[PDB]
Amino acid sequence: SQRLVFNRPFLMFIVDNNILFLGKVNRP
Amino acid sequence: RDFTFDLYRALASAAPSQNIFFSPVSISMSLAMLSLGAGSSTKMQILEGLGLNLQKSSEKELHRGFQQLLQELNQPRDGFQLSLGNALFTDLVVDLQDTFVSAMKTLYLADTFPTNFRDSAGAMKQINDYVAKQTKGKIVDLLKNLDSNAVVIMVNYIFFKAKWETSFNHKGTQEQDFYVTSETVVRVPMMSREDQYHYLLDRNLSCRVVGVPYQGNATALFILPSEGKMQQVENGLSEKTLRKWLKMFKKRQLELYLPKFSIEGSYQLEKVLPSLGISNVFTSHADLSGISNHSNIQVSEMVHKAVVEVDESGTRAAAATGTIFTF
Repeated sequence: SQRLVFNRPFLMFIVDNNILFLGKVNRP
Repeated sequence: RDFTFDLYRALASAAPSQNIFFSPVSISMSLAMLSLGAGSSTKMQILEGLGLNLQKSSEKELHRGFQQLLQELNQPRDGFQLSLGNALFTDLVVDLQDTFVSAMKTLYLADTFPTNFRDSAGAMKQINDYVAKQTKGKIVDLLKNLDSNAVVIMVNYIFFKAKWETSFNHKGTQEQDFYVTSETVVRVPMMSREDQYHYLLDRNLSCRVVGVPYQGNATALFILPSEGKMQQVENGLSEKTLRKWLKMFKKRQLELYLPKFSIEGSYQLEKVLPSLGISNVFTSHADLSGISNHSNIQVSEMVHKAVVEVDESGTRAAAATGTIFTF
């Protein structure tokens, strides 16, 4: 298994045949 | 013109290194409703800002599409929760056009409530309580220090709650360093789960894309730009890019580490939308003859508030957009 860590700013999309929410987690 | 992503970029540019979070559908739906009572250049800017061409058929399809979406959501979701709604709060002094009210009720299933805007405190309580109720307590105090010259406030709300198809094990969550920058580090609870995931290495924009499914048809997409490439990824965001990611996804085994987090976004869209060419509606030259024949009617502001909570069990997200009209 490939190790993938989200420990840098990342984007998040919540989708369902439409883009319900969109954002950037810069400072959790 | 790409509404969702041109808006994203405007927000990102207005607040560098800050969290960004909003609901594209909440805002687009609000702008679509606003166009119902707009005319001439004011309406043109709104439709073009949404990404439509000059074809009348495109305008009809815009509303038909949203009406279909709202009607579809009247059916119980399968595996999760998704609510989307609209409401008009109007003062008794205000005289709305018959056609606008009818279109709002028929196309957008809008609720219509009388409001005494002279009582600013009471108006805020009425509307904020409504928004809080519709968002199950997630969007509180949407309106703050209300103008008092307000005559109509159009509200759109959206509420989403879903469990991950496969939850993260709480025993797999440990504190780890999160690098806001190479020099700015913050401690965060890092969740983890080894499993098969839809994955793509985008060498064009230089980012890794991972899809994490919710119970039901919805899914979350997390994008991790390569070191130093966040700006590059942001510049490349588009409807086409999203379509590409979703269709090119391949299954791969990953030991995924994702932070447990909660972020939010609070915006005064009237200061941002002009960046997308939508400006007249916020001026004294606004053509809102479709909503009221009363003189000097314009949108003073369009406030948006959105919040999201991501944890081991799933995600809760909500947002509301309040479009305020004044005389």
